[PDB]
Amino acid sequence: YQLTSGYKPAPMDLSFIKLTPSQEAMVDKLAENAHNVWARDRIR
Repeated sequence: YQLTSGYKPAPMDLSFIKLTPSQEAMVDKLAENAHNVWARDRIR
C-alpha cells in the first residue's frame, strides 16, 4: 500500500468483478450528462 499524508483508505478490493462494456457506455452516459448539465449552467 502506498505512502499517505494523514489518512489511508483501503477497505476492500474493487476491480475483481470486471466492468461490462455496457458499464463503459454508462460511464460516457454519466460523464456526458454531468458535462451537459455543467454547460447548461456554464453557458458563458
